[PDB]
Amino acid sequence: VLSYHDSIKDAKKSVVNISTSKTITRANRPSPLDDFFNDPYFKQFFDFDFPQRKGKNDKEVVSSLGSGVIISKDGYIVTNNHVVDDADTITVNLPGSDIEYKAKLIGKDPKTDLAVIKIEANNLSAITFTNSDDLMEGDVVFALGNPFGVGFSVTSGIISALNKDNIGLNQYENFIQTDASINPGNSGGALVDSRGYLVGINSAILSRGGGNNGIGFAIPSNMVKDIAKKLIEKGKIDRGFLGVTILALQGDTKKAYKNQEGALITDVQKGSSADEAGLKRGDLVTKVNNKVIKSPIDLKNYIGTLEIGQKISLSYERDGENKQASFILKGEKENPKGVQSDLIDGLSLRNLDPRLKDRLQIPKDVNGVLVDSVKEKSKGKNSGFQEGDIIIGVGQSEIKNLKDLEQALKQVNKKEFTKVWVYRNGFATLLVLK
Amino acid sequence: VLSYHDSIKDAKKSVVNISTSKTITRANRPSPLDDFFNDPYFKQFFDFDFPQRKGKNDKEVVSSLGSGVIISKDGYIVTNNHVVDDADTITVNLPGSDIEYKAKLIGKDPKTDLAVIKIEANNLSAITFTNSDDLMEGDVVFALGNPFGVGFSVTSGIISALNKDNIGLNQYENFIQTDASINPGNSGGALVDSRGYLVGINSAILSRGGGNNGIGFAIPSNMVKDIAKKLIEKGKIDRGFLGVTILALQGDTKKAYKNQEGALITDVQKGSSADEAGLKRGDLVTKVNNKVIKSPIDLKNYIGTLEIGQKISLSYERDGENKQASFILKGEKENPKGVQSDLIDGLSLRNLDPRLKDRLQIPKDVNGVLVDSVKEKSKGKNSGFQEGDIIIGVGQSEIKNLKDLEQALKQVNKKEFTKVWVYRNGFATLLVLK
Amino acid sequence: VLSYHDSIKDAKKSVVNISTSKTITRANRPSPLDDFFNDPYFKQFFDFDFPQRKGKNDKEVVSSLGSGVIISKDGYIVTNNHVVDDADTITVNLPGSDIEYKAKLIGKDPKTDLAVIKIEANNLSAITFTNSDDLMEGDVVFALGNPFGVGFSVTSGIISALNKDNIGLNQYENFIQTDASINPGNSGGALVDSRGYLVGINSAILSRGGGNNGIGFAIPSNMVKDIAKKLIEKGKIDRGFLGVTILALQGDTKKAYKNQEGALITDVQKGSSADEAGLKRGDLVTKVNNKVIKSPIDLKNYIGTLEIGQKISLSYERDGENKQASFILKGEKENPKGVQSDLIDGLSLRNLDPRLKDRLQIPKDVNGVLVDSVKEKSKGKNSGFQEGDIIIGVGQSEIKNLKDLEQALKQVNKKEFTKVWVYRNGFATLLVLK
Repeated sequence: VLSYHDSIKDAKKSVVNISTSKTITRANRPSPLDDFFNDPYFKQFFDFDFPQRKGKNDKEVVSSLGSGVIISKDGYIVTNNHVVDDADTITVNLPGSDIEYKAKLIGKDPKTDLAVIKIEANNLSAITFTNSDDLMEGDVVFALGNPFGVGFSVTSGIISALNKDNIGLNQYENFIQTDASINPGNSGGALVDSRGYLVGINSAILSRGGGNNGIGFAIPSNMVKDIAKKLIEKGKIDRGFLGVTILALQGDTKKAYKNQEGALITDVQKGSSADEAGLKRGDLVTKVNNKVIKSPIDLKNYIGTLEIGQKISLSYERDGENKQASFILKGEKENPKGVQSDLIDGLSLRNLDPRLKDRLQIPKDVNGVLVDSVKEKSKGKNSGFQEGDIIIGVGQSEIKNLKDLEQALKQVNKKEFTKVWVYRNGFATLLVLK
Repeated sequence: VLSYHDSIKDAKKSVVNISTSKTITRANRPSPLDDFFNDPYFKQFFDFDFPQRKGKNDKEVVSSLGSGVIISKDGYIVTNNHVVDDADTITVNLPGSDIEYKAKLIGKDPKTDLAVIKIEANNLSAITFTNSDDLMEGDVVFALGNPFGVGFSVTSGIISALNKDNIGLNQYENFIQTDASINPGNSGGALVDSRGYLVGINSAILSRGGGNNGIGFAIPSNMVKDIAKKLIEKGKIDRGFLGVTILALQGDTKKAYKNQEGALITDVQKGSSADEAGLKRGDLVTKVNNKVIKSPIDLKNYIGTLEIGQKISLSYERDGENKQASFILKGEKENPKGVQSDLIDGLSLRNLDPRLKDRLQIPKDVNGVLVDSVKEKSKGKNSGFQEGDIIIGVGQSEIKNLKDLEQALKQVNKKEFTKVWVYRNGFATLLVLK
Repeated sequence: VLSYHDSIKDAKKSVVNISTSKTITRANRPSPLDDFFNDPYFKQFFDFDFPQRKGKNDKEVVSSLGSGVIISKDGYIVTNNHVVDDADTITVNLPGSDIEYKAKLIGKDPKTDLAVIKIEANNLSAITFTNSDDLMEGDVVFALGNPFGVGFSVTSGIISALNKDNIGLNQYENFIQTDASINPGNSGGALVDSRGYLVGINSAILSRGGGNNGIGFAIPSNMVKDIAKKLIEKGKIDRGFLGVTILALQGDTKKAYKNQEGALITDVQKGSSADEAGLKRGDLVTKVNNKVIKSPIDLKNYIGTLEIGQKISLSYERDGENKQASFILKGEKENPKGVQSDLIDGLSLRNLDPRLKDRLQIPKDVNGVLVDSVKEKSKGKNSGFQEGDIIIGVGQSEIKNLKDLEQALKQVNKKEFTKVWVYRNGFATLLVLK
């Protein structure tokens, strides 16, 4: 007979079930979903009244169930922090040895949502940690933990997606997808490859009944490697940022922003390291000295893997022109004021109640800002806006003064183009600014 | 590592994702269901507030999200018709080249629910369009497209049921069925064999919330291959009929109707191409010039795949002889009228309120139709019916006259046997009319 | 092509579909859930309005729908009891033969919820009954029958859990699990190995949507093998017991109760075949002559595969010493009463309201039981309990007299340690009795 138990024999020696007595399970508390209340038996079941009364799965209310992986022979375990929030007596149960000591939280971060914990025994297994990004889609894998109280279990699968954020279960995310039947209680148990080496970790699943419908998510194993090291070596993680807001370059933005390529600065968050290194609006982020940028979630989760105060000679372009300049890693809590202008670009413009005829007898249609002149480079002249125009609406939405221009012009480096409405000598026309 | 990415590889460049901008998304409007309503975040998620705001999945109410297949190098895409119903500005994402043109809707048919659509670029992919019906159950397949908007993501699995109607997603059906995980947004997307060739087109799934639960359905490629052609040729498909209600031959119906075999005409829609070809009731449809019949979904779907005014020399049998005249392909809209028979054949029956003693003083029990003669070949004569009985009942249901008699004696060829109740020279028997 | 249709050929030849017609479907009536209602179509769909009307799958209100297996060439089929509860006119549709007879129920046992039924024809197949316990996690299998009324469909998978109770669908349980997708109506249908031999029988599935979401459940084929012989033999099965209460030995029980290894008797159910074989409380059950015990679910389900009145020369131990004596298979309804001592072991206690100064005026903290002596072996003197104490409560719970004392000192053999509350000359201590 062919079986792939052969992974399953050793994989349990690393992948723990977790017993988790906590006086406060208030982070891993269910939200007001209309679930199997009114006849709640053993947790995460569905069946009717059956003879085995309470005791088997109950403690999840003033304790928690979960899974973890012992990363090193030092007996340091990893699991998801929602599983280990309020870490009093985080008892474990290792399938393949049945041992039941308290574990000692060494350190956590709720942003990456991850923890490292010393279990107090010796001759504890490590895990062959390998790289989550040698993967292709279609690669075979085994995903592991204790699903919904059955005991320790493993489901055979393939990858069906790579390196996915837009998920934000907490704050920093790069998930990889398998089709494998996995549940909560596999919360912190592993995803290994077909050779039984560590490639990601389970936490959560897109599905309708909490148990799998095709769409299991693992964290990267490379992510947890450096995350665990930072949670060991100071007992937490400490990020800054480049003090920024960011998007990806979109296809129509690209030609409109003169066919440079990288992540779109939306707004540089003033006087942070971005600004001081001379990054601006209409610029694009291209590369960290270790890591390549195209998207907003690239810088976010790369900085979810960098620490305080080190300088970074980051590469960036504007228009057609690259610089590499020197930026301190400066967070949201780290920013001291700065400049940007790129559809207010030599716009000499000012407030009105103008001194000419004739339109009508209401300020509604004539407060805004009047154009003194328009720089040749400004996307306005690309697009047919001229000196002696009057701006009344900016992205269809209307304005009364310079403040409410400069507020909508601070949202333009978030628009491929702008639907301005510009009154002239007599009529208001519609333009398409890029 | 063994990975069947190799299919995945070229199937993205044929199996499209759809930026289906249309202003009336109201033919695929969500049914009034208790889903994740009042607080739905991104469409087709389950989740509580995560850091990423709106801007990734929301457009599906003034657009749609889907998948399709470029069949020939013309760039003739096919997808579901319901994805493109009201087809205004249907623009594309071709996974792996990102080409955001609109496509011309060349034509759509809402009975099969499929449409042919020219994408206005070049070097656009064929697909290797093999037979769905050379498939057996257990054969290995991949399942393709974009599930719930996660982007282009594939699965692989096996066939667990074949060549099926009784699903009624539209008006013409013959789906084949896999375990592999597929959701909404794979709507119109491919099912390819282990070798990478098109054996079917995914349109729906038997699940409990739209994430796959082992039961996904793809239209056979061989039906889409003649659908797409009739829609390339004139922008629509025109289907006929034989003018004939139809069923499968049930098991006692074989032995009652003397051991013929074929699809059971339940009642002829009168004087049609069936009737003028000799097809009556008590008759069984066996074969179209090209296609073999035992059930009514055979004749239905074979007519689905044929167009008007041609003469089909179809074969049928009655009692114990098989005949071969010729039928026009004549619609429900097309049918002159007709002759019927069965359990009234050469019977002589007329109305009553009788002139003999005795019974009772209420008409409920004695109105009906009386029996002058019963033909010897007739089913009544198989089954305990006599001359000088009075029919009161025609299958546990009662009659006041010839009309409600001859109406149930139209429904007797929807029966294996009939429970007539028949008042005799003094008492009401009950009988078994094979 | 590689496909495992090879087993799917001869499996259908024994794995029946059933059209279980009876007037009383009132055991397999739906329970009040928010499953689909007010809008039903065909049973176990989810789908909106389809052009295939009532007639396909209504009947399971006034019939059952299920699966089974023809065991032997004698025509003897095996299925759930709940499928044939009130076996009126149990009609069959064996796939690939269609022989629409009634079957004759030979016998049933609701306890295992298993049947044996004769189908009344000739040349009927068998099934290759192999061992369910030469088995392992991860071996390849197939799961079979009628998944929601479709015909004969088969899925394929790997074993994900072994020999289990705590599922409780009836009264006796030793199920095995695989991921492979099975629905009610596979009720009574099979699980066969990768060579086509019978290893398991699916009854139900711990799903979220009633169709399989990952967690099917097969009673072992070596359990239904002898069950079937006891059902052929006489139409029913006869279960005794050994007239007892049992649990598995907990780890700190192990160490307190002197490091013996078996199933923990919790309370001997008094003058059974246990007590009159010398078996006591705090004695561990090690081996039945044919079946080795470590848990209660052992002895339960071994009784679940054993008949009346035979004498069973069973192994038990006390503290460090093994005995083997003989035990009749005596029911819950078969036991003359009784011998009982454990943390009352030499405890010479009596009722009080006691004649010394001073404490308080309310009886609430001084009614209880006074301790005249404590024998040296008592887990009391292992743990701090002395003579002249006063027991006021036994594991937090307060006692008023000898009767309430002894109710709780009967349940201590359901504990590893007890937190007795014992008043002394002036104060009350809490203790930890092992």
